Amino acid sequence: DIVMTQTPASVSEPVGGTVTINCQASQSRGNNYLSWYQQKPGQSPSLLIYRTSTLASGVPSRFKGSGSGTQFTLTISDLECADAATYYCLYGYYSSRNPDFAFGGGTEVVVK
Amino acid sequence: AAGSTMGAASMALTVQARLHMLQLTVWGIKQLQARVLAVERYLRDQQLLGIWGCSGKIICCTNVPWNDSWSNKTINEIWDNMTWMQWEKEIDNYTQHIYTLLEVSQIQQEKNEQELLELD
Amino acid sequence: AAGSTMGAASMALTVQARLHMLQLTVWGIKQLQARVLAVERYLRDQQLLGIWGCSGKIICCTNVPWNDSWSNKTINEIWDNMTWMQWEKEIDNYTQHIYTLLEVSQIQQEKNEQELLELD
Amino acid sequence: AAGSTMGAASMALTVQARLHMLQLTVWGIKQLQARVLAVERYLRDQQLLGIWGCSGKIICCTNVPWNDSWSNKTINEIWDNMTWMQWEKEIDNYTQHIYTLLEVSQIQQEKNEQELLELD
Amino acid sequence: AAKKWVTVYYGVPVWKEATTTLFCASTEVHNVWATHACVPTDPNPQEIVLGNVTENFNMWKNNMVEQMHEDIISLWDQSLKPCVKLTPLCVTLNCNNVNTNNSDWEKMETGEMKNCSFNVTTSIRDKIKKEYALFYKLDVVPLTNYRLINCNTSVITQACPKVSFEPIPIHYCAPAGFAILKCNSKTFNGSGPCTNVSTVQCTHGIRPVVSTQLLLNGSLAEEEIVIRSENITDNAKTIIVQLNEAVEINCTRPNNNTRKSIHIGPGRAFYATGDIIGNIRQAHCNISKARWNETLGQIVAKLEEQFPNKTIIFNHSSGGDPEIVTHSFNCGGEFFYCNTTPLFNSTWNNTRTDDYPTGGEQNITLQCRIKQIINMWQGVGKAMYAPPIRGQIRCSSNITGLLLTRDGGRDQNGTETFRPGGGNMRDNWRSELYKYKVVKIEPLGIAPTACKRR
Amino acid sequence: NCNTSVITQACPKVSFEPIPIHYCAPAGFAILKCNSKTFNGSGPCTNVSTVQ
Amino acid sequence: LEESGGGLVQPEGSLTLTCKASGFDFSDYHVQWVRQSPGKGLEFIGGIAYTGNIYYASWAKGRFTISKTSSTTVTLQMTTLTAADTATYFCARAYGYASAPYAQYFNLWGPGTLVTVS
Ligand SMILES: *[C@@H]1O[C@H](CO)[C@@H](O[C@@H]2O[C@H](CO)[C@@H](O[C@@H]3O[C@H](CO)[C@@H](O)[C@H](O[C@H]4O[C@H](CO)[C@@H](O)[C@H](O)[C@@H]4O)[C@@H]3O)[C@H](O)[C@H]2NC(C)=O)[C@H](O)[C@H]1NC(C)=O
Ligand SMILES: *[C@@H]1O[C@H](CO)[C@@H](O[C@@H]2O[C@H](CO)[C@@H](O[C@@H]3O[C@H](CO)[C@@H](O)[C@H](O)[C@@H]3O)[C@H](O)[C@H]2NC(C)=O)[C@H](O)[C@H]1NC(C)=O
Ligand SMILES: *[C@@H]1O[C@H](CO)[C@@H](O[C@@H]2O[C@H](CO)[C@@H](O)[C@H](O)[C@H]2NC(C)=O)[C@H](O)[C@H]1NC(C)=O
Ligand SMILES: *[C@@H]1O[C@H](CO)[C@@H](O[C@@H]2O[C@H](CO)[C@@H](O)[C@H](O)[C@H]2NC(C)=O)[C@H](O)[C@H]1NC(C)=O
Ligand SMILES: *[C@@H]1O[C@H](CO)[C@@H](O[C@@H]2O[C@H](CO)[C@@H](O)[C@H](O)[C@H]2NC(C)=O)[C@H](O)[C@H]1NC(C)=O
Ligand SMILES: *[C@@H]1O[C@H](CO)[C@@H](O[C@@H]2O[C@H](CO)[C@@H](O)[C@H](O)[C@H]2NC(C)=O)[C@H](O)[C@H]1NC(C)=O
Ligand SMILES: *[C@@H]1O[C@H](CO)[C@@H](O[C@@H]2O[C@H](CO)[C@@H](O)[C@H](O)[C@H]2NC(C)=O)[C@H](O)[C@H]1NC(C)=O
Ligand SMILES: *[C@@H]1O[C@H](CO)[C@@H](O[C@@H]2O[C@H](CO)[C@@H](O)[C@H](O)[C@H]2NC(C)=O)[C@H](O)[C@H]1NC(C)=O
Ligand SMILES: *[C@@H]1O[C@H](CO)[C@@H](O[C@@H]2O[C@H](CO)[C@@H](O)[C@H](O)[C@H]2NC(C)=O)[C@H](O)[C@H]1NC(C)=O
Ligand SMILES: *[C@@H]1O[C@H](CO)[C@@H](O[C@@H]2O[C@H](CO)[C@@H](O)[C@H](O)[C@H]2NC(C)=O)[C@H](O)[C@H]1NC(C)=O
Ligand SMILES: *[C@@H]1O[C@H](CO)[C@@H](O[C@@H]2O[C@H](CO)[C@@H](O)[C@H](O)[C@H]2NC(C)=O)[C@H](O)[C@H]1NC(C)=O
Ligand SMILES: *[C@@H]1O[C@H](CO)[C@@H](O[C@@H]2O[C@H](CO)[C@@H](O)[C@H](O)[C@H]2NC(C)=O)[C@H](O)[C@H]1NC(C)=O
Ligand SMILES: *[C@@H]1O[C@H](CO)[C@@H](O[C@@H]2O[C@H](CO)[C@@H](O)[C@H](O)[C@H]2NC(C)=O)[C@H](O)[C@H]1NC(C)=O
Ligand SMILES: *[C@@H]1O[C@H](CO)[C@@H](O[C@@H]2O[C@H](CO)[C@@H](O)[C@H](O)[C@H]2NC(C)=O)[C@H](O)[C@H]1NC(C)=O
Ligand SMILES: *[C@@H]1O[C@H](CO)[C@@H](O)[C@H](O)[C@H]1NC(C)=O
Ligand SMILES: *[C@@H]1O[C@H](CO)[C@@H](O)[C@H](O)[C@H]1NC(C)=O
Ligand SMILES: *[C@@H]1O[C@H](CO)[C@@H](O)[C@H](O)[C@H]1NC(C)=O
Ligand SMILES: *[C@@H]1O[C@H](CO)[C@@H](O)[C@H](O)[C@H]1NC(C)=O
Ligand SMILES: *[C@@H]1O[C@H](CO)[C@@H](O)[C@H](O)[C@H]1NC(C)=O
Ligand SMILES: *[C@@H]1O[C@H](CO)[C@@H](O)[C@H](O)[C@H]1NC(C)=O
Ligand SMILES: *[C@@H]1O[C@H](CO)[C@@H](O)[C@H](O)[C@H]1NC(C)=O
Ligand SMILES: *[C@@H]1O[C@H](CO)[C@@H](O)[C@H](O)[C@H]1NC(C)=O
Ligand SMILES: *[C@@H]1O[C@H](CO)[C@@H](O)[C@H](O)[C@H]1NC(C)=O
Ligand SMILES: *[C@@H]1O[C@H](CO)[C@@H](O)[C@H](O)[C@H]1NC(C)=O
Ligand SMILES: *[C@@H]1O[C@H](CO)[C@@H](O)[C@H](O)[C@H]1NC(C)=O
Ligand SMILES: *[C@@H]1O[C@H](CO)[C@@H](O)[C@H](O)[C@H]1NC(C)=O
Ligand SMILES: *[C@@H]1O[C@H](CO)[C@@H](O)[C@H](O)[C@H]1NC(C)=O
Ligand SMILES: *[C@@H]1O[C@H](CO)[C@@H](O)[C@H](O)[C@H]1NC(C)=O
Ligand SMILES: *[C@@H]1O[C@H](CO)[C@@H](O)[C@H](O)[C@H]1NC(C)=O
Repeated sequence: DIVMTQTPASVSEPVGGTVTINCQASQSRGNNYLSWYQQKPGQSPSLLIYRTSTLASGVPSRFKGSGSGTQFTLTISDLECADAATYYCLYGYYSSRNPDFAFGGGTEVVVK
Repeated sequence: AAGSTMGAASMALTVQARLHMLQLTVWGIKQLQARVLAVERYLRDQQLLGIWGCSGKIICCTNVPWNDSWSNKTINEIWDNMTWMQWEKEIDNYTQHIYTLLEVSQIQQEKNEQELLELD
Repeated sequence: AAGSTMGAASMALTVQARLHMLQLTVWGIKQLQARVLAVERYLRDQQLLGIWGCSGKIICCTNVPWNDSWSNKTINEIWDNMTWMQWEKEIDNYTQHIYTLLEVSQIQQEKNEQELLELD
Repeated sequence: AAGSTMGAASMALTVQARLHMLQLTVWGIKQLQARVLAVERYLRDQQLLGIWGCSGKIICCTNVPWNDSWSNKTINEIWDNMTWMQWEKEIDNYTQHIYTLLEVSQIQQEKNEQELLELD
Repeated sequence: AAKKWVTVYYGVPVWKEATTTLFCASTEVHNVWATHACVPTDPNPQEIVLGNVTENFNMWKNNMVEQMHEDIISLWDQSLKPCVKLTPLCVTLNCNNVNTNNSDWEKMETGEMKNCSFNVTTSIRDKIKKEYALFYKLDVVPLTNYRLINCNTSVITQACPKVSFEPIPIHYCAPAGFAILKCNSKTFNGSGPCTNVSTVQCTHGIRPVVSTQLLLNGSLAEEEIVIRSENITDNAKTIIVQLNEAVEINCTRPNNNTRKSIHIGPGRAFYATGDIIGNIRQAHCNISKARWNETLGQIVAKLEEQFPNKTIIFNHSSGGDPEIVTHSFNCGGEFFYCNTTPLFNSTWNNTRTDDYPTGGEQNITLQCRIKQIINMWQGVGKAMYAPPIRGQIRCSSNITGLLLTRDGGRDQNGTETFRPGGGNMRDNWRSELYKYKVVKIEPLGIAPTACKRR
Repeated sequence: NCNTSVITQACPKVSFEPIPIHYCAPAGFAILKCNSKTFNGSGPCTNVSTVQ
Repeated sequence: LEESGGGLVQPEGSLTLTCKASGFDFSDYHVQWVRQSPGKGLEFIGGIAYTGNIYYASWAKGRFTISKTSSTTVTLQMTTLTAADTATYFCARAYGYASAPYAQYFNLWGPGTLVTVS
């Protein structure tokens, strides 16, 4: 399997600042197999990023994704309190033999 | 019996109703002309019927009297006891007079009078 | 809902309604054929509607009964709960029978009976 | 006076109503284009009138109100005391709006409401 | 409670598959593919989305491809018709070599560019003059005496030297009464059922690009690389690989090649290669190594699923005439034939590319040759002579896809071999028109009602 | 002009005599003409008539 | 998309949850199941390919069955449940592609269904 690790956890920054999330995953098969989700407490997660470097429609110019094999980062350019959420990093590879799906544990980001 | 009264010989019927790349070859050019011509002939008749207010008709009734100078024979002498080809020859010289009358006033006035009646 | 009842998928709509010198070049010949063909297809449909007395109609009402051998389903089984493409396939073998009935008597008799009524 | 009211200069009249082998020669190709084009222009007008339910009309009456944003002049300011060419220029920017209104609902609803009324 | 009656509906949304004649839609360069005869396109070609419909598409049975094939041939020809036929040049050529030894590695000429003299009848029929021209090795054959290649058995016509061959997108448009359906499904793969269907009066523009091995300037896959085939198992079919990212290819013909005008008849001017100012060099193309490596890594993952466990082997063409077994493209009238051995250089395990050693090399080079006498479609249409175009020619293009074939598929060692093969140019156009189907509209329909006519 | 061009002999049966040619508009079109004595080839014209 | 069929189940009992394609026909889409227990992130359960191929997570270990039962209807069966399996279960969509590997990013997430064991 693939094991995804996320850090830092329990992130808390002042409103108007910036945040980055560091994600690790072994055996990457490329940067096109990784995505990010934004989950606010009480709801379903929503697609934020769908390719390491590409954001989902409706997503503002923050949450820029970047990375290289096994090394992924999400950057929040503007900590509006509207974005306080738990962010998840997802990896998967549909395959007839090796689906390889994994999520990290999520990173809580608090905007004060 | 509208199609049977005007002579027994009404059997031409409607063969005209029965009726790949456009390569400009010896036969191909002729095929093109045939298609273009079929359209032109169809429209000339349809346009004239449209002008007279007979566009949707097989037989259209009008408000223009027979006149009787064209032919002074009666209904049972013209409509019956006669073949359509003979008839068209008998009144051939009045074709334009009649067509003019079928449009002038008959469609033009009829429609302008309706325009006035429809204002009420 | 006449255009919505016969399946949700009625969205082909009317792309057919949406639709320099005639040089006979490689592309030019094809352009000519496209124009000639568009005219021919338009007229074939318009002429048939004209024959049935449906020339000015979107939907025309007739005096010919459904028969029910073509399809014995009811209005809420055919008109509703069905897509137009499925329907045309279901009664495809009756196309000529129905077209014949739409003209024969339905336009021909209707007009001859009117000719007689209009003599009064 | 429908053709006389809209300016004295209504004298263009209907020259458009007044209007051998297809050899593809220098003059012959041009003759072909002229015939094909005459058909296309005729049909574009006839089809539009057909859509509005004005196929057999010279003047057709509709159920769509004048709106008055297009022009707020009255009948004796527009219909009379004006030439048709001036008029077409005055409301040129509303051509598509008006054509859309002449079809939408005006023919479409009118026919669907009749379909319902004819079920009784 | 009521009788059913027959009613007629006009504007009924139904259709049937049909094949018809399509017309095209779109500076005094007389472009041959996109002539002034094209109608302009609609600035707002609104697409109509269909509802819950399905349709069956098959790119391998698509008559639009066949119709395009014939149009490209007819446009190539005709455009070249009112030009000089060069028959008078089919005479003995007395040829020798040129001195290429004027450190230009990867750019050196080796025994090509022959200096030929010939006896040609001048514009005056009783006068003969000796003329000189340089020829590419691939344009002549020995009988040292030489003749122009393909003179025997064919007529080589000089393109009129004002006419451009630059591809310009051409849109295909249905005649009114017809429409083109397109499959937008992400799962389509060129065949079978499609649930996301929409329709247009006209297709998107397609550049009438002619090439071999690599498909240039076509569309990219929307998101992920798609491998299409009529049949995966059948090694005789072409496998079309559509990339979701382009790979840049940059080609140069770095010579100051100045042309010469020779009168061989009454208004019939032959445009000769003239001579070279400066140091003569061979043509070449460069691609980015990193991009090629990423592209092939993704392609092997996809081919490996189709052919699991087995070793992926890429190889060079099988060998044969360097007209059809090499890469081919056209930049401004210069026809390039390039050696792609370095692109299909090797084999590897898993989906991990290998045998491309890490080093300072950034640009993979392909050595190229130039031909003036060419044969698009081999035996269909006429041979054409490409005038020289005054030197320093540079161009670049987007590799959008590859044409691969399987090398027999009889290797008993647990391997599969792919080569940059392919068939007729139909394969190139098929790869772009794959999503379209032509249907006819039949707006008059019949249904039961409860109304009755008075 | 032999050099640079092809000189073609007219077929010796063909006449070049000018014969009046009328230009005709396709139906749906018309040709307007200015009959003003003051026209001079340009600008406004008040005496206007039309022909096919 | 919406899920259904949650509620309380006893120890070692079972549930079947149903995800409905309310205007989102699963014809070219993959349907996947995930789980999120209280205070946790997301675990992956498995899913159905547009092709009909059914795959499972190492998280399920055979305790879950994934099946397309009709067009528009996908269900998740779960058995021999314990306290640790209390979670909100969700269905989500991913695009299918005409290919071999697929990115499978999620979209069209449903609201989720609570399953509790006690
Ligand atoms: C893939 O697409 C690319 C572009 O996206 C395309 O490359 C382009 O090719 C055209 C070929 O015509 C180049 O245009 C030439 O540019 C040079 C620049 O100096 C001009 O001198 C050329 O002029 C010729 O045409 C003139 C017309 O009057 C003549 O007067 C003159 O004497 C020349 O004959 C011409 O404009 C264009 O610049 C490139 N684009 C780039 C960015 O380089 C490529 O060819 C396509 N791929 C394939 C396989 O076709
Ligand atoms: C296409 O690819 C070839 C092959 O790489 C390119 O030629 C290479 O160009 C580089 C850059 O000039 C040369 O590297 C260095 O150049 C400097 C210039 O002063 C020199 O001082 C260094 O010692 C070194 O040579 C490289 O050597 C050269 N390769 C060869 C075989 O000569 C070419 O430029 C590329 N360009 C295009 C347009 O396709
Ligand atoms: C090809 O051959 C011709 C003649 O054999 C070369 O042209 C000669 O160039 C020299 C240079 O000084 C002149 O002095 C001669 O008078 C030229 N001869 C003629 C007939 O013009 C031409 O340069 C050769 N090309 C190459 C590449 O070697
Ligand atoms: C072009 O014509 C010349 C003569 O006008 C040819 O040169 C002669 O070739 C014959 C062949 O035996 C020799 O015997 C003569 O001595 C040559 N004359 C000269 C002046 O050299 C020449 O070979 C022809 N070239 C080609 C390519 O046909
Ligand atoms: C189903 O079809 C619709 C229409 O073909 C697709 O809608 C497109 O969605 C993309 C998303 O950015 C837009 O950019 C396009 O402009 C839309 N098309 C049109 C005509 O507006 C939809 O994406 C298709 N669904 C799938 C799964 O392919
Ligand atoms: C391209 O798509 C077609 C259509 O989905 C694939 O053909 C199917 O292949 C499966 C393999 O078991 C068959 O069970 C289906 O019945 C086939 N469908 C039809 C309509 O025949 C084809 O294999 C796909 N190509 C690739 C490379 O996957
Ligand atoms: C080859 O690919 C490049 C990008 O990889 C294309 O460049 C883009 O072209 C579009 C055209 O509108 C521009 O809007 C983008 O901004 C360009 N990208 C960049 C990075 O500048 C190029 O046009 C492609 N060539 C062909 C023939 O498709
Ligand atoms: C795709 O190509 C393969 C290869 O030819 C076809 O499979 C062969 O079918 C014939 C039928 O007689 C068998 O004798 C061969 O043994 C089969 N080959 C293999 C490797 O099994 C296959 O049927 C083609 N697919 C389609 C849809 O036509
Ligand atoms: C082909 O040429 C293009 C430009 O002519 C090269 O693209 C440039 O690449 C550099 C690399 O840093 C960029 O900084 C430039 O901005 C790019 N230019 C443009 C216009 O995008 C391209 O890399 C060359 N490709 C090859 C294989 O040589
Ligand atoms: C790439 O293709 C070449 C050409 O077919 C292969 O080389 C041949 O290998 C066979 C193996 O027995 C020899 O018998 C032939 O004589 C070789 N041909 C030549 C021209 O030497 C080569 O092995 C292929 N590449 C791979 C990885 O298999
Ligand atoms: C393409 O280039 C390769 C070299 O890059 C040519 O193959 C070489 O041919 C020479 C001839 O002696 C051999 O000594 C080399 O070992 C060969 N190298 C390789 C990699 O095989 C090849 O023939 C050229 N092909 C074409 C079509 O021009
Ligand atoms: C194809 O394989 C050959 C080796 O089999 C590669 O040749 C090497 O290329 C590097 C590039 O600088 C040189 O430094 C080595 O010295 C070359 N090795 C030999 C034996 O000559 C060749 O580059 C490969 N093609 C590609 C595109 O990588
Ligand atoms: C104004 O126009 C009318 C019509 O164009 C002109 O009438 C012409 O008058 C001459 C006088 O002999 C007649 O021979 C022509 O036959 C008339 N034309 C027509 C069509 O019948 C009138 O002359 C023009 N007025 C001016 C001042 O030019
Ligand atoms: C031909 O007629 C035109 C139109 O009447 C004349 O142009 C006018 O010239 C006067 C000279 O002052 C200007 O004031 C007008 O404004 C011009 N009219 C237009 C419409 O521009 C033209 O000069 C006449 N030619 C001759 C030789 O008199
Ligand atoms: C027929 O119409 C013409 C029109 O001038 C009229 O003069 C003639 O007297 C009419 N004939 C009869 C018999 O009334
Ligand atoms: C019609 O009038 C002519 C005038 O001579 C006459 O000879 C002819 O017999 C008349 N026909 C009828 C049917 O009265
Ligand atoms: C038809 O006209 C002729 C004229 O001689 C007459 O003899 C014959 O009886 C007429 N026929 C009928 C059916 O009136
Ligand atoms: C007028 O009509 C009669 C009908 O028989 C015909 O014989 C005569 O030749 C016609 N005259 C002209 C000038 O057409
Ligand atoms: C339909 O019309 C045909 C015409 O022959 C008739 O035989 C048939 O019985 C009719 N069908 C029904 C169900 O009445
Ligand atoms: C129509 O008649 C056929 C005859 O077998 C019958 O099977 C079918 O169920 C009938 N359909 C309806 C709607 O009654
Ligand atoms: C008759 O109509 C039915 C309707 O489904 C169709 O299935 C059948 O193939 C048709 N038969 C013929 C001969 O057209
Ligand atoms: C004309 O129709 C438009 C349609 O939106 C409407 O907004 C406008 O107010 C109408 N004009 C008048 C004067 O009623
Ligand atoms: C129409 O409305 C405009 C708005 O300014 C006004 O100026 C104009 O005089 C009005 N015309 C009429 C006929 O009322
Ligand atoms: C709108 O109509 C008026 C009427 O005179 C015209 O002057 C104006 O130029 C038109 N505007 C546009 C954009 O067509
Ligand atoms: C597809 O079918 C569903 C069934 O509920 C319907 O709601 C939907 O509107 C249909 N699609 C379209 C485009 O109407
Ligand atoms: C054309 O001439 C070349 C010269 O060698 C020869 O090899 C070739 O076979 C000839 N073509 C034919 C069809 O004989
Ligand atoms: C890949 O490497 C493994 C190492 O054990 C080997 O077993 C396998 O056969 C190799 N596969 C290929 C395609 O060479
Ligand atoms: C190709 O990409 C893979 C990805 O890991 C990399 O490991 C390998 O070194 C790359 N090869 C080249 C030649 O860049
Ligand atoms: C054609 O030949 C004549 C003969 O003197 C010459 O003057 C003229 O310049 C030649 N034409 C050209 C374009 O050289």
